[PDB]
Amino acid sequence: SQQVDKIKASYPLFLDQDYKDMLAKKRDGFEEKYPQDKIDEVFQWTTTKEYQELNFQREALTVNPAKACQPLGAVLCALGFEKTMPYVHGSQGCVAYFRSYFNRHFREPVSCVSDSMTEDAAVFGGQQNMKDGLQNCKATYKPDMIAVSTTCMAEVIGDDLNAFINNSKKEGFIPDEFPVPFAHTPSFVGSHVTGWDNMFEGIARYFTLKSMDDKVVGSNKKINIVPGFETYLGNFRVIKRMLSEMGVGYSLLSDPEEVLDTPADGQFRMYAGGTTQEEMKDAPNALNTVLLQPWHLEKTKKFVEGTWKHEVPKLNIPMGLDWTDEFLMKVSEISGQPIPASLTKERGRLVDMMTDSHTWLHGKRFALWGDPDFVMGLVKFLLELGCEPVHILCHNGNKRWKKAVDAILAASPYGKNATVYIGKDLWHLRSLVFTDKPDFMIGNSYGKFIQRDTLHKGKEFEVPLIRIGFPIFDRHHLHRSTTLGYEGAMQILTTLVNSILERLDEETRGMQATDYNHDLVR
Amino acid sequence: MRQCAIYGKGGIGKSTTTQNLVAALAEMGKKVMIVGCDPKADSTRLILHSKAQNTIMEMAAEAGTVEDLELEDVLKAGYGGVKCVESGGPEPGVGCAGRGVITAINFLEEEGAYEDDLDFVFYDVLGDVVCGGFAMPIRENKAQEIYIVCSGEMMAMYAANNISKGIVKYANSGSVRLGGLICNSRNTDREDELIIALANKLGTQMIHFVPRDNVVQRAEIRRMTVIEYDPKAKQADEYRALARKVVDNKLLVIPNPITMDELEELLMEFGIME
Amino acid sequence: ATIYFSSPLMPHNKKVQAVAGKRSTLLGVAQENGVKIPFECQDGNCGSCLVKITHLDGERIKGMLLTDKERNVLKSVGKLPKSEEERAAVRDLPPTYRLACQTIVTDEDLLVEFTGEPGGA
Amino acid sequence: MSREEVESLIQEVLEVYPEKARKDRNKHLAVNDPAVTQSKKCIISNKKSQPGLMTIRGCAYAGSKGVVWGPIKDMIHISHGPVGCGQYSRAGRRNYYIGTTGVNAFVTMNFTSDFQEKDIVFGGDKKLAKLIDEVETLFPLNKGISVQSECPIGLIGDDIESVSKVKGAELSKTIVPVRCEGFRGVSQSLGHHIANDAVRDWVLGKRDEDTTFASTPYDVAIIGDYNIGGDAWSSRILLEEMGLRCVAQWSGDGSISEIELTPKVKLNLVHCYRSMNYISRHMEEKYGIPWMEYNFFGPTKTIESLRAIAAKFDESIQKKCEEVIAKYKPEWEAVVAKYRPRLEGKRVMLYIGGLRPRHVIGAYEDLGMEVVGTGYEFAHNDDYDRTMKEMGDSTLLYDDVTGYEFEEFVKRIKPDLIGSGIKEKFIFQKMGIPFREMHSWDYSGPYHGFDGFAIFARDMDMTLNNPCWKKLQAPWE
Ligand SMILES: Nc1ncnc2c1ncn2[C@@H]1O[C@H](COP(=O)(O)OP(=O)(O)O)[C@@H](O)[C@H]1O
Ligand code: ICS
Ligand code: CLF
Ligand code: SF4
Ligand code: FES
Ligand SMILES: [Fe+3]
Ligand SMILES: [Mg+2]
Repeated sequence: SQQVDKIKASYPLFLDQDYKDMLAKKRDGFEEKYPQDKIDEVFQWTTTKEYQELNFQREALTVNPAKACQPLGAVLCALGFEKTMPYVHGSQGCVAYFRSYFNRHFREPVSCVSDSMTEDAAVFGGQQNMKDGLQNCKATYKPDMIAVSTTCMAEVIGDDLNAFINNSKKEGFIPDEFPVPFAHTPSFVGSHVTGWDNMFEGIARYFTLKSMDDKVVGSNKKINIVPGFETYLGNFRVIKRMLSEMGVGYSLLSDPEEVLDTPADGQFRMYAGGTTQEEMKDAPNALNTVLLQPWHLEKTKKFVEGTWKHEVPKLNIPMGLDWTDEFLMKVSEISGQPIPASLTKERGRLVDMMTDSHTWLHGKRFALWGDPDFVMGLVKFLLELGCEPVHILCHNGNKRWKKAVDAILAASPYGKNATVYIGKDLWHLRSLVFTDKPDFMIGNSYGKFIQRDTLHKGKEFEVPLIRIGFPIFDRHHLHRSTTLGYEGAMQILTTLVNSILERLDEETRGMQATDYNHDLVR
Repeated sequence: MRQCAIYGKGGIGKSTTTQNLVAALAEMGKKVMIVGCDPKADSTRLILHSKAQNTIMEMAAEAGTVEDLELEDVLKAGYGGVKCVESGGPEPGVGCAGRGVITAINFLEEEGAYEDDLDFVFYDVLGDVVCGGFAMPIRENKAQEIYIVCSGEMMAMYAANNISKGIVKYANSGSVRLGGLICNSRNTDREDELIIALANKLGTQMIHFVPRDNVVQRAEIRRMTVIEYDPKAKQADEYRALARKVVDNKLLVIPNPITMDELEELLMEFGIME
Repeated sequence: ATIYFSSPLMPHNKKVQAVAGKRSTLLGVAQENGVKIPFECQDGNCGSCLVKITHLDGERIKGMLLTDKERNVLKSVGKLPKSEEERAAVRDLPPTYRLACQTIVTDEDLLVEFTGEPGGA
Repeated sequence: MSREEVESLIQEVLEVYPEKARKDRNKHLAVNDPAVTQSKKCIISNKKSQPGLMTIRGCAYAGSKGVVWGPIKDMIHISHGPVGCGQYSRAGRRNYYIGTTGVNAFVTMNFTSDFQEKDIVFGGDKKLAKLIDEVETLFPLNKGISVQSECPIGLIGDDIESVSKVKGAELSKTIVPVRCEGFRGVSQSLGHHIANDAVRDWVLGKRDEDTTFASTPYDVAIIGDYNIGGDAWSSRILLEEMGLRCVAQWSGDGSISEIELTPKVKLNLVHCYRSMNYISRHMEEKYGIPWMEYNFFGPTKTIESLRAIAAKFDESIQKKCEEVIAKYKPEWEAVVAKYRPRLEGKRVMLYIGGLRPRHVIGAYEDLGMEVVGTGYEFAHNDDYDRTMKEMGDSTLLYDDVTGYEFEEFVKRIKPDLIGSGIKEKFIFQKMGIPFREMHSWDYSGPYHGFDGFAIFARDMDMTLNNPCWKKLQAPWE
């Protein structure tokens, strides 16, 4: 039954009495559902601490992973180039899933192609698939360069990329002068950030390996910026603005903001902006090269140090106050350009914000997860805010990263009750937040279910989720936010303090029960 | 629309006599089809004037598969009346050597190259061993009439006997019948009445006895048929006569296979072998 | 998966258990088990490994993809009737004839016959 | 209209492709002729996608785990292999259900084997066994386990059948090993077939002895309804109001007990013929269970299917069906009266996976829209024979359409509404053309029955007649 005036969505149409009766009949008749008290008992058992001990004894089962395979990062890195297409030498399912994932996250068109092999190539290799895919892509979508990544199956079959590409260019399939950089991206090693790093290193090696005779460091008076795996266009914007406000010649490399954000004006642009090929060819002439995310840019670090002869600074990712200041120090000392007064005013605005919101930010307990450098930046910023990070998880973090985060936690008196986990998944976070309740979690959309679980135990045990990281699916246009720099710290502080105040307002809204604290001014 | 096939030992002038028969058939207002199943693609050399016709399977493999093959790319009409197609063969030791005939003929019916303008279709099949693709035109009843090329050499007779056994085995499947025997002549004594006697004991008729002549080698250097080279040559008139008896041949019989010993007895009684 | 290899060349049909879904095809399981099926190419075009496949357990029939190369080679030998082609194209059902180097092992019991001759008599 | 314009359009679109791609793609575009019964002479389907053409098809793992096995709630599904495959398929499909997550239901959770380099080098059989044991210890309530193989499992040659049998014997639990490697098959159709075969060869055979269930001359099993946004619940309440008893639901809100009890059902109602025709055929052959296709999209199709459904039982079911029709008539009459004038005359093109292009033409036509173009990613020839009649003359039909192609046809045709997936929603939304997600109902629904028909009409009026579509061009341009 549906009233024409009040058309009703599935919620709450399925809350009608007749639908409830039919669902009850089905469950009692044919689902053979276990008794409800048994379900509640098992839920309470999963809440308990011995279940946490059993959960931490896991070595073969991963429940709710917080990472993606390398070709996703490879595609994200490849999309950062001008008139460029990502070509994943593998099965079409991989490309379909990457495109669906990025369409869900960024809510913008994403272009990616594959050779879509089958049993034929599984038994006899996919050299022919390479040839047809390359020539078809060139004839159809007219790119200026095709960046080739690989899936798991192409790596397992031992498919090499250089030989097949050379044979395709030799047999007249594609022009011999067409830039076609490649990289090996196995899905069983590392995570998406490692794939981004591999793709970037492959492109840099294709473009700047056979022409190192005439390259002189510092010739063009320019700095190279490598952003790494980034899903925040605002980070690119703040980097560009901060460097432009400082009067420094900068070369952002693999930057996809222009293609990941295009104006709707009646026509669809498959290609939009990007780093030109000359910029990569002119990269070794730069004075230096800084990496925005060092802990997932190690292979490209080795390449840039051993080939471009650039003294890469030991810089941490520009989140918070201290590390942004260090980044500005390094940029100033490399370029020789003094810090403008506008940056000082913005930093002072940050200090004013932290002073204003310290009365609420202090003493709060946070469980956070995400990519390693994002996680470490958030931990540092929380430590500068008087917060108390209780549960730190990085699914794709190594032992050295754990040692570094341990060192940074030992440097502040607010890291006393902090524990760092690597190789853990979101089920371990659910167990941790159930046994040792934090005040909030900081993570992507996948944690929203954990909150739900807490809400079953009770309102006093429910812990809310603030969405920072990747991927964010249940909120719209939050990918536009800024995280790095003073502006990013500004936005993070605003979001955190507003979530805290919203939680307090929701708790103190009971009428004649808890509304005595429902203050107008906070 | 009659379909015929040259069966016989290699090197007995199958391709050359066949092609001269085609040249003779072209001029009296007849449109004819030529395809050669010989692994060497020399069955269409003289008509097409090409150095070597690109066979069906070579450019099918280069183009990926036979689906991506165009009829016009293999259906070349060197002369106006006649078109020329080559079946081809695999590399030695790579599968059965007759599947090229399978693919060629299947593609030919698939694209319908047998439509509304055919008077004769003529195939040149290697008759040394009848098996797989070589035995195929006997089997699916594609070639109604079969003609055997032979000489005075004993292996030619043995090959003709194997052809007779093959057609006898598949007589009930269709209208595959032996239309006669044609025998080229080497410079050896007591030849024509020999093949006449083989036909007599075979239950079949002797079509024509084509001799060895000098004009053939000159045509080979020329890469045009004798009738196209020298229409006044006596060999050209011989080929024309052969063609007109092929067109005017009426009897098509079920052959009788002949044992080894009786063949040997004929061979000793003629003295071709001791 | 159980495989039963039968041939006039073999005095006795050989039974042996195989792992379903291995990247190595029935060609591999033929080589490791001392059964000789003529093999004459590494690109799957010769067709000399043509074999008769029978699924004894009719209920346990597994869908599979008949690739274009196997389809065209089966046309080249001629062991592909029109009805079998249409059935494989629509219902994704295996044909009676297969190529040993292009057939994947499925989790069931199978009987494979050959004459020891290359595909095409 | 303008059929000549259509084939000239497809000629002018196909020129950019090379000779191989052009020749192959020319077989996959056609102009509909309703008089054609065998589509094999007009359209070619179920073929491999041309490499490097931005295809939309998925993998067999998507067709099996993300489509068939996933909706089942009381079983735990293990993505055997690397991490990306399950992660990109985690809760991306709105197969609704009732239950508690992590305790008795595990639909929206990701179980993966977490393969690494040593797992590829040495094997994953022992790791799979340890994982099964750990699943049993961490999750006692679950009724069963399925193991969905991914590309590396098939490529490295692990024996998941043997470990499944051994662990099932040891723990007295149903373990279903399914081989849905992404390279297997050209699209999700082989994933559907593999999932169906695994269901047939494990669950159906798991119990044949039981007869303890009390049957009724009115047992009907829903087949191929995945409760996308609640579709299966609306279909089920419509069925139960008619006087039947729904025993099994495959697989949205589907339970393993219903799957096992399904062979004790008098009549099978197949919703998605493509995804679940194999099991229907196997059931009809073995248990002698009659099955038939029904459509619940739009009032006309719903009424026709309901009448045909009641035609297979006694007169009481027919009387109840007439009562239900009379009861629900005014609701959809009012919906039509409200929304048809705003919706009359608009032209729409569609592109959905399988049987959805043909199922929803009735709903579009009831509201005054007409379909000018349609097609499928992975439908076979039988679906095309079924759908040629339902489309008007001189309309567009396409299979495995590419991004460039689809963009050119939409540019030339210029429709008013387009229904397709997420991967095209934003490439078409920037061209100023309204677009509806036809897979997930755009986080809305359901669309089945009259209750879902109301949602369908509301959403379509909402999307098509929106002010935002009038402001794509700047006033100073
Ligand atoms: N009437 C003839 N006079 C002279 N030589 C001939 C005659 N017919 C055939 N030959 C010779 O027989 C040889 C066989 O040629 P061809 O037919 O191409 O090979 P095959 O007999 O194996 O098909 C040729 O080199 C040709 O010179
Ligand atoms: S199962 Fe199939 S792609 Fe038949 S894989 Fe896909 S819930 Fe589509 S056109 Mo998503 S063959 Fe169902 C489908 Fe249709 S997931 Fe749903 S909408 S009716
Ligand atoms: S076609 Fe299908 S979905 Fe694709 S991989 Fe293959 S089974 Fe899977 Fe998952 S893990 Fe990542 S995304 Fe692939 S590259 Fe290796
Ligand atoms: S049938 Fe004849 S052509 Fe074929 S492989 Fe055997 S001997 Fe060779
Ligand atoms: S070995 Fe040649 S086709 Fe199998
Ligand atoms: Fe957008
Ligand atoms: Mg010759």
